[PDB]
Amino acid sequence: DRYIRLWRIRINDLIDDSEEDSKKLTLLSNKQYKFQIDDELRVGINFEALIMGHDDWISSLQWHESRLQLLAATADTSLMVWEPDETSGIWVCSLRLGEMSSKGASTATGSS
Amino acid sequence: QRQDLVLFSDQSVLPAHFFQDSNSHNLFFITHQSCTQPLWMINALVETHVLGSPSSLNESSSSMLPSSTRSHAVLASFIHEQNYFTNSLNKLKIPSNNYNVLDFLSDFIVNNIHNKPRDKILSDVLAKFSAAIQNNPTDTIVIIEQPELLLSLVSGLTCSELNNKFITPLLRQCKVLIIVSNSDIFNIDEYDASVHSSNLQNFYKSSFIKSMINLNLNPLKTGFAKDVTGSLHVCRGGAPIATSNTSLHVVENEYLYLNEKESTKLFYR
Amino acid sequence: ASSSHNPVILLKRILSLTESSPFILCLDSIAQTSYKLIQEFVHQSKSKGNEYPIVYISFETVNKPSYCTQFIDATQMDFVHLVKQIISYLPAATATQAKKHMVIIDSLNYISTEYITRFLSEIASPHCTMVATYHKDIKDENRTVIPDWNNNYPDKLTLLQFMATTIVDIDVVLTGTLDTEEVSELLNEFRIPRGLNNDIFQLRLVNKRKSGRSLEYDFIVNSNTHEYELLS
Amino acid sequence: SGIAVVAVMCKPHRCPHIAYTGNICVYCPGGPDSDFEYSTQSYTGYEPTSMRAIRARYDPYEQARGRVEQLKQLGHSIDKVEYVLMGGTFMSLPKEYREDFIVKLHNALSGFNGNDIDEAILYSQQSLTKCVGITIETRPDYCTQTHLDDMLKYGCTRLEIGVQSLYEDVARDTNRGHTVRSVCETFAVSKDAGYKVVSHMMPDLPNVGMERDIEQFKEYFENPDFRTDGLKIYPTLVIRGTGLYELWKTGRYKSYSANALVDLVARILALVPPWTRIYRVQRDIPMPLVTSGVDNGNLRELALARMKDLGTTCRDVRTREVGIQEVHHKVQPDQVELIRRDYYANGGWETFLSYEDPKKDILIGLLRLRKASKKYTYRKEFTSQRTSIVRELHVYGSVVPLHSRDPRKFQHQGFGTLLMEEAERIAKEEHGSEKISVISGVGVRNYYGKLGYELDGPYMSKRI
Amino acid sequence: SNEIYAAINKDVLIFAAVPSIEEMKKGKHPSIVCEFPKSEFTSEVDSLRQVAFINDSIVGVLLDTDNLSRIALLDIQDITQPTLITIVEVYDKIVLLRSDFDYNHLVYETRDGTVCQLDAEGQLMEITKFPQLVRDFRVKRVHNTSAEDDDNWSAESSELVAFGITNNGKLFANQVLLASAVTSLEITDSFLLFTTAQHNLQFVHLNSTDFKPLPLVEEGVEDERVRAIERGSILVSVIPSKSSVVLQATRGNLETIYPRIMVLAEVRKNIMAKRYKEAFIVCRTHRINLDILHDYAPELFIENLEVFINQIGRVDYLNLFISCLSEDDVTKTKYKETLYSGISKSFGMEPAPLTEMQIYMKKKMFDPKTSKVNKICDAVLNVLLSNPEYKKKYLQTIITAYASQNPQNLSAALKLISELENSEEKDSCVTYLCFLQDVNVVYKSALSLYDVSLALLVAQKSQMDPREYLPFLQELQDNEPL
Ligand code: SF4
Repeated sequence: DRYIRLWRIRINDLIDDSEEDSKKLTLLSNKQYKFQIDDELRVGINFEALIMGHDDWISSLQWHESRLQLLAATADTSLMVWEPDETSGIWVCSLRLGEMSSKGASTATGSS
Repeated sequence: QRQDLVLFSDQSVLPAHFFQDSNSHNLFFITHQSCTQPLWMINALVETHVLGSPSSLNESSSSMLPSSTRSHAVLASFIHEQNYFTNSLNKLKIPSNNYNVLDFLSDFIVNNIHNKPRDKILSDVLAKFSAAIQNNPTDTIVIIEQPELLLSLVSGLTCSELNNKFITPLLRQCKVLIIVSNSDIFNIDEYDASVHSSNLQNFYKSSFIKSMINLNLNPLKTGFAKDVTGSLHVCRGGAPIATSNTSLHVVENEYLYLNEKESTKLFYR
Repeated sequence: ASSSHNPVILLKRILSLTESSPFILCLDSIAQTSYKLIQEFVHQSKSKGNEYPIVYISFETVNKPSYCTQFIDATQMDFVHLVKQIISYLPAATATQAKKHMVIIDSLNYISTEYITRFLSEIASPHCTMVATYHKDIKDENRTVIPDWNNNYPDKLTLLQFMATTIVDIDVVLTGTLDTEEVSELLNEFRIPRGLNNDIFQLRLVNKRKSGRSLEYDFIVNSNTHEYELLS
Repeated sequence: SGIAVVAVMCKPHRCPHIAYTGNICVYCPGGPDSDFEYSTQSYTGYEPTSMRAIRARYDPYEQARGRVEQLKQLGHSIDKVEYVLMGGTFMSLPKEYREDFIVKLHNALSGFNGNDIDEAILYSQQSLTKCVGITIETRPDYCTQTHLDDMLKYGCTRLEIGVQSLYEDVARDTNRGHTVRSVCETFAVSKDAGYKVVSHMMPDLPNVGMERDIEQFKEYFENPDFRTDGLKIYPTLVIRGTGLYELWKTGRYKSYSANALVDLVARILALVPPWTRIYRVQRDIPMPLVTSGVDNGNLRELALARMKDLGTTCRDVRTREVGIQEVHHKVQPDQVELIRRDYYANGGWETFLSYEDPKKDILIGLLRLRKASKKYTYRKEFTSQRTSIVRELHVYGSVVPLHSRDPRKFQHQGFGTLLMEEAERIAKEEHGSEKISVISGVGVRNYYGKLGYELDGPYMSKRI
Repeated sequence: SNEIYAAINKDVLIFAAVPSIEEMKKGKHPSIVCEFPKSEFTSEVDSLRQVAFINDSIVGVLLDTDNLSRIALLDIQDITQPTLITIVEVYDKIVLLRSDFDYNHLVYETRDGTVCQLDAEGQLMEITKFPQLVRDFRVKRVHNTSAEDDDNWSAESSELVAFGITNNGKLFANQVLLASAVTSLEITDSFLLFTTAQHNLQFVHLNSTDFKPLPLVEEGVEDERVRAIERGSILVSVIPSKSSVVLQATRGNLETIYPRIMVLAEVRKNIMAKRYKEAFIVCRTHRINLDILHDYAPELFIENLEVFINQIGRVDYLNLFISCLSEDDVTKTKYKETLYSGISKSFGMEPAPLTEMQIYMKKKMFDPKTSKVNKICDAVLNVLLSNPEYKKKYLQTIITAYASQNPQNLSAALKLISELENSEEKDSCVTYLCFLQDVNVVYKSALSLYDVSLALLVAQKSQMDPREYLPFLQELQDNEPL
């Protein structure tokens, strides 16, 4: 569906609270998935952010080592590097590679 | 497939009691597109008046010779001649002795109408029928064929004088009148007869006002086919029915007709 | 004001000659002939009881009208005679206190325009009521008049609309599968389709009053039960 | 909504029926041997689809993906697409080519990247952007049982086998390699498998008169052999490069005028049985290269004026369709009734059910059912007991408004269930069947799996 | 009984028989049993032309000499030479021959235009003469009752009526002219069907005697007098048991249709017997307006709603029908009894919808005590709410009843929703309520019933801004109840 989404996961003693036994407005899409894995370990998972802005289906997502960045490849040969936005909180693509227009071996219009 | 030909409420084409009622008059108006000819309808009318049935369409035509019948029939025309009338209508076997046939074409043009006063011409052409019908007064039917052509013959004649000098006296003297004509003047492509040629169309409109029934034979639309020739329309004329019975009126229907070897067929879409 | 508070009442007063009208004109055509209105006159003007001589002056009609009491054939008279052998049957302009009769003219299209006004001058009296129909589909003869640049005078239609005190227009109500465009077309090339010349018809009424503007309305008239319905 | 037709092209080749006759059939234009030589037969290569195919060097993946993306970007959103193949005789090509072609055409939409066509179709069943069938063009000589099994495995739903005539001299004089009578057995074997079958006709041909043209169509519609579910009428137009232009050059050929052809079309349209869909009397032609014939862009636009002057207007499916939703709902419809017709066609009894307005003759939904015979069935599914097949379900009754108290907020979503249970009633009572089966595209294998039908082979069946 | 068949070869007659209809439906091919020669009872007279049956026990044959045309009769027996009974001596020539409408006697036509009826024991009585020679005819027993739509129950005597059609195709009663050109005719109990030369299927309800010519053909009928049919299609058979008519096309394929009149007769008959399941199926499967269930008899439903609920056990069926309700009389606009009341009148005159601006007077007229919808809703509500078990089976019906009014009591619907022990069941009820009505007003009522969870649960589907429902509850959730 051309969209990329994120999910945060926490171990016990750091799981987000006030979902239970507190008068707060629970939204439809902000449900928290908690699970008691065993007698001593419970994990809480929540949704964080929505990333979009692509031209075709995603094909490859790869992590990094020294940054909170991801590499996104599409079916249009375009390459994007997604980085966090310390100003707006919603991640914005850092670098855009592959502006050459080429579809197949014979190129008429567009790229593929 | 075939359907009956009915033209009145009494389920009869030509009622007999029409001839039995005194102090009455009636007029029929028939128009045919000049790409076709209504002769196959004149024949049916004559047979149904004399023999009492349509003797070519709904009935067989093997004894078609109505000569010396208790009834009578008078036909007069300008388009053709006495020779054509005799030879053809006898080859069509239209009667002779209980019958009258009138030409106004052969030898009539040559200085018998030309270069003579108009009043004498009109008086004599009226007197021809005024004397030819004295014999049998109340068991005849008379049909005139395309009389408007005479308008173009007389030097400078309008519709009014011809109508009041020829048509109305004929219907006043005779019981029933049938007038048949053609309508090419209304069918000139991309030309308007209403510009300056309205004199002839005045005659058509006047006749349709005076008529009681209106019979229309018209050609097919855009193309030409094999199994069908034309369309037949029946309509109520201008004048009302001068009968004496009250339930009488006219049926209202349209036919599709095919003609081939003098044999005609009528049916519905 | 306090008179003729309903249009139907006005129409019935006109029809039955309750209020005198020196001249009334009716327009028709081929799409709907105008001999039903004479039946309307006969039926409505008999409730008040007008058996007074209903003269039927005729120019073209072959048959003798039963609903009328007189019959005159004018295919042999000139203008002066035509005026003269009508003043006898009619209450001519004598006997300043007298009755009124009915006049029915079969056709107006056969009379030359040159005498039109005079035909309404020698006869116009408070004793007579002229009724005549006008066919609009016959274009008159104009070779004799020679309408050149120096021989001019108005046409028949305008004079008829001017010297009239009441005007009624006749039309046939469309019932089946025919509309005005194709109807007028087929009439132009003379095919005369089914759906014409019925008894149920429609009228347009224009009534003129002294020192004022006329009134214009519409009506639906049936020729079977002699009942009316004003335009909605 | 979002019904989509995406045409594809196959690589150029030669139909082998030339081998025993010498050349292509006379009316076939272009071809590899012609001057174009980069184009499949019966196509000059100047069509827009030809342009899009050439730039991709005749590859199905690129053509399909590009056309789908273009259609999506134009402004319509697609979730239901039907593929159609064109050019020559696709079945002649070797084994691996057809398998790879089909796998690519399914993986283009499924998003799958595998092989082993069974797995590809299995994944395509559970995919978005569902596929509603394929339309394969093939010849009588290649419709044997092995090939039919191949097509059933691929996912095809309807064929189109041309005949072009019923006379016997035309087959040899047009260099087409099959006798006319064999097409009847081809129809017989094909129909029992559930394949909707459509044909072709061409009115004017050499040494054919207007009469013979009339009664060939009359015999086609009357004879219980040539009753098929569709038709296409191709008026004969003479392209310079065809074998037809040589006849005109040598003076051995002449055509009809305009009046004769319009009269013929008018007569023909006044005979169509009410269960056949006249596809295109106004077909699509290479315009400027024609040398003989008449204009064909508005033949029916004048034929309609002809039937309005003679009566008995057309009665095909196309003119009577109201559509899925609000095509002619500007006026509230009239009395709705169920009309059921039965006919004998190709050694079997078949039933046509429809929901129609009888006063004005419109169409809302239709269904076809066939009672399997014993002299033509060969499938191991149909050779175990009596059975019946729903050859086609068609529901334009997805209409929201209607006449006679339409469902308020349910809006005919159960309308199709009426017809399904109606079919099951006569399957249980009249046919006396013990199993009922329905054929459908792989993408819609769930709209029928809710009513209880279970999967066996390429079929959706349930017992009684 | 459709188990005996007779076929005539030359000089011999063959009778075949089957045990039962069910056996024929099972696969038992018909069995030929009787073979009877000619010299046994006739001694080689000239002709052997026709044959007919009477109530499964009398077989009639026509034997023709040069001019005499005797009718041989046989009372049937078993396989051992059924005995001869009296053959009569007739002094005329027979043209047509049939049976009677109930398989009791025989009727036949002479070569002059006279139809006569004979009995199975040599009792003869002349019937009628025809105005014109005909090609087909049918004898029917017209009830001599007096009621115009036959609302009597004494079952008065009946009389024999023999119709006829000429070779030209003019339908004739005993002596009554009908439509000018037709091509078919079929008669069953109180029903006549005929197709004109314009090929329109026209119906005649046999009420009583004194027939009159049918009116001129016109466009459309509100009742079921006139229906449009395909060209060339003559009639084949009529099956009123299933309300069907089967006909033959011109190219040689069968067709079957279901005109509205016989389906309406079936549904009325089902109504009369207090059976509210079969009538529902018939009225639904043929797209018949569901209001006719009791709009033709309101009091019966007002007294029998308690069994109407029990007979139809499908919750969805009841929800559909109650949501399928209007206020007009479907007995006057769609299903008039003019299907069989009155004869020789003007035709339907296909109606037109009302102009929009002239319907609002009824809207402003509305009060709860006038509309059928509100009284029906109150009846079903008080019937259902008299037992908690019935509530726990038709809560959907109760919600539909609440929502099927102009003064909708959605507050009561949410009150009923509130008491469930389940959360997803309340969700299903909320979704169903949102189907029929705008989410905006539902949210208004949720606010107006003084609760917090219901308001947000409805607002989930409101498709409004987050800021519409965040601060309002973020303030409301906290303070004191007052
Ligand atoms: S069979 Fe088809 S591809 Fe082959 S020559 Fe004929 S039209 Fe062309």
